Amino acid sequence: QTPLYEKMRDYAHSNKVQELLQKMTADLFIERPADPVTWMIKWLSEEQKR
Amino acid sequence: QTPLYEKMRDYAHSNKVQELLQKMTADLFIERPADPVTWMIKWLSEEQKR
Amino acid sequence: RLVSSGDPVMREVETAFMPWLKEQAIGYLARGVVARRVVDKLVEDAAAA
Amino acid sequence: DYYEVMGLTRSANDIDIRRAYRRLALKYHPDINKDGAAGDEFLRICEAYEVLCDPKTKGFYDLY
Repeated sequence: QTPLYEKMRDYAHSNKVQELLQKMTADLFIERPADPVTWMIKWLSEEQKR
Repeated sequence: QTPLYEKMRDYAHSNKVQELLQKMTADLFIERPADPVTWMIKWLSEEQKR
Repeated sequence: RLVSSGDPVMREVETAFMPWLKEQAIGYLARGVVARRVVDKLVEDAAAA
Repeated sequence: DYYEVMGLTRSANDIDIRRAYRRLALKYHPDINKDGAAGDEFLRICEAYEVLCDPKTKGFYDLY
């Protein structure tokens, strides 16, 4: 519970990153690519365009 | 029901995806960027080489 | 996992404070050396007297 | 989870668990339900009721 740990928890539990992670993992467990490294790249590229 | 969950549990609790996601999240928390999506694009780009 | 590997904020600041203690010790040792030299000069003058 | 597989909610009573297991394990038993996606379902039904029919294990699971 050092100020770093608390700061990390605040960032980890923030809205942006947590909803983005939830969305990405849901989509990834839908499509189920046998090479998630590249599918993540294309998915994030198309998301960033908006 | 069991079949829909099992198809996703078997995928997500397999090594490639899980220890990709854990390292990605760890580095994301360490870096603390303003906009996570382009940072994940970058990280996946220079991790695709490995 | 991230807290297992890595820091207690206290020891890191205490280690940062240590250089100052070392410098003060060096200064005190220099003072002692000066005192010893003064005593030697005093002994020489005592023999002359 | 051990709860959603039975269909119950986190605040289910004891009679609630009895009834849920009753219907779900008379719908998926191998001798009654001939075949389908009923292999894992029956096993998780049995495991969930076994975990949730004993207060010590039930509470230890509920906290963790």
